[PDB]
Amino acid sequence: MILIKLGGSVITDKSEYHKFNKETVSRLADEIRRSGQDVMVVHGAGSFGHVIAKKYAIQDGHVDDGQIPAAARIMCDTRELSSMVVEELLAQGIPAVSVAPGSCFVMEDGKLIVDNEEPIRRLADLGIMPVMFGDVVPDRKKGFAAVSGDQCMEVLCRMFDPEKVVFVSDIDGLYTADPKTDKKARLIGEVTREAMLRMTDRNRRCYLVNGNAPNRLYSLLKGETVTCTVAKGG
Amino acid sequence: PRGSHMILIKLGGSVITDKSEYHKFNKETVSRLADEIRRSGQDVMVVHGAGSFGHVIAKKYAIQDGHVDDGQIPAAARIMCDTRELSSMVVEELLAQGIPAVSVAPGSCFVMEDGKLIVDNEEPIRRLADLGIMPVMFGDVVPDRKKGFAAVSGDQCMEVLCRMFDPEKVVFVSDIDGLYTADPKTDKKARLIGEVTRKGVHSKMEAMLRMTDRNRRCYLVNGNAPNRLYSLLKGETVTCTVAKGGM
Ligand SMILES: Nc1ncnc2c1ncn2[C@@H]1O[C@H](COP(=O)(O)OP(=O)(O)O)[C@@H](O)[C@H]1O
Ligand SMILES: Nc1ncnc2c1ncn2[C@@H]1O[C@H](COP(=O)(O)OP(=O)(O)O)[C@@H](O)[C@H]1O
Ligand SMILES: CCCC/C(C)=C/COP(=O)(O)OP(=O)(O)O
Ligand SMILES: CCCC/C(C)=C/COP(=O)(O)O
Repeated sequence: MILIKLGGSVITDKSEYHKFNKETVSRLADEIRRSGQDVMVVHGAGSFGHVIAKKYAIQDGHVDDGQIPAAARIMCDTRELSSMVVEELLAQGIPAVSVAPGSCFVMEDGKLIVDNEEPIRRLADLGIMPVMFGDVVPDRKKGFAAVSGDQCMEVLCRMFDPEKVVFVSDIDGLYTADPKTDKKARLIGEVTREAMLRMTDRNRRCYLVNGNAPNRLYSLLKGETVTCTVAKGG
Repeated sequence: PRGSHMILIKLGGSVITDKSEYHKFNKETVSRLADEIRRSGQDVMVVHGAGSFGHVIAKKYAIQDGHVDDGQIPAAARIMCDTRELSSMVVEELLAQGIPAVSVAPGSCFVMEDGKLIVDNEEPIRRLADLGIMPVMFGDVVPDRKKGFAAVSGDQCMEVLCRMFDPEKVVFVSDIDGLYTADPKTDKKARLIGEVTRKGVHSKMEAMLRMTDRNRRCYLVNGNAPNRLYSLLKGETVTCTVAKGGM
């Protein structure tokens, strides 16, 4: 099994609120289907969550009552975005269903707690891929807290033990600095010296590939070599 | 428990969707129903059905029969996507009326067993309601502990939330003035049952009293009639079917 995260940087326009990149997700879902590999797809929120959370300081928790309608607005936006991603997967013959973390799990000390793993495992047993995503989750100490797609990878990595982990973003890989502001940073090949090291072991290798490059995710899922950042270690 | 003055409402699929055409959302009804809910000012928790967003495909692929062949797996995932997309449109109407709510799909967090919806983890639903974000459940394809997948109903989703929060009132919004002795669209001779107390109209009368006691009552009001849902929530008496007494 290969755990993939369709990051918000490719599936959405992180600078334009509520903007869905339909042609990108449609191509990425087609590349996943053409690879023929058993996968579990996660995706981020992008502008379907980050734009409103920053305006209302959702990352700070339940500060005042003015954040309650904004938190529900983000929750509705993330669930709406997941429907569009699932629609692209269903059109490519990939049964999947949206699993909102804010509707089934809780958060505490910055971690997503999965007290009941049965329905998620039963969904994967039916061939209907459970699709978690970045969302606002009820917090046990801060009222509510935001979970990212990265932690959803960490939770699903320890639960299903995938053979490979893939992070899909709008960058060819990890650089020494921001490649959009610093145009001198080099592409870092290996990683042994982010959180890609917490989901790798003896054989599991984490990858960071550019979803904006066509057929790059397809070749990476097929075992061929592509431009990316590979992580290894314990 | 906590919701001492809560009113439990079902926006049935016959009034929020057009069950004659697949994947059709009644925009003006849900917008009017949500506005009627807001104008009442009562603390409420909304559940809705699937209607044409689930019944059309479930009948064609026999989802009620369970996982018999692999051909129903893409059909089940399509129903789950349709019910989630419909729940977004309902929540989108509640957010416009100033009522913070979030979709809580049962098929993505719960399991079923021989027709019974199992809710082992009550923390997320209880935490959302306490925060002010109304958890919204609905009919959906739910993984079954024996039959692969099963179909949960909006009526069944209310039975879980009624025993979870112990609400003060229960309202069932449908496309009918109330419970009749027969089908009102077929039997032009059937009469309306005003009060349901002591005795498939037998199973329908028995289902309403299961969510009633000495104080809490169950109502079956018409959602296609404007201002009818708003009048009941404030305490006015309208054309409906009330269940009182409990069991
Ligand atoms: N050292 C770095 N290497 C690569 N990208 C970086 C680096 N530092 C900052 N970035 C920025 O982070 C962005 C990718 O992260 P992000 O878009 O948040 O991931 P996600 O796909 O989860 O949205 C890139 O657009 C890039 O501009
Ligand atoms: N005894 C009865 N009394 C009232 N309506 C009935 C009866 N038997 C069948 N019906 C039919 O059931 C329909 C509503 O049921 P349904 O749409 O399943 O409820 P909901 O959509 O709220 O789940 C009505 O259109 C009505 O014609
Ligand atoms: C305080 C954040 C609130 C917004 C939110 C739910 C974000 C999801 O996290 P995430 O998956 O990393 O988004 P993205 O990096 O893929 O765009
Ligand atoms: C899961 C299969 C689809 C049928 C369904 C959702 C029935 C329950 O909806 P409803 O009767 O409107 O409450």
